[PDB]
Amino acid sequence: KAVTFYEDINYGGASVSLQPGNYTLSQLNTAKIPNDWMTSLKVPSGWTVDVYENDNFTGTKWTYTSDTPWVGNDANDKMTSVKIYST
Ligand SMILES: [Ca+2]
Ligand SMILES: [Ca+2]
Repeated sequence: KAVTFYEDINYGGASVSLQPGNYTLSQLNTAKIPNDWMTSLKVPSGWTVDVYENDNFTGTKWTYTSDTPWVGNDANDKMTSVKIYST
């Protein structure tokens, strides 16, 4: 299992899956995830996803613990860095 980030609302468009870890903007890009692009994501039960508005896990932080068809108006297309936990 893994966290899957999607380009469009309700899990539409391009997608990219990631294992637990702390990913910076550069690392997201390498994994084929553009900046200000994430709109929805699926999260395994028991996992936690901290999406940060700025690089290096700073700026506003939005947390998700279950499938999310829409991250929210403020959080939409703002993920620049992200921490993923299997806890
Ligand atoms: Ca988008
Ligand atoms: Ca941003």
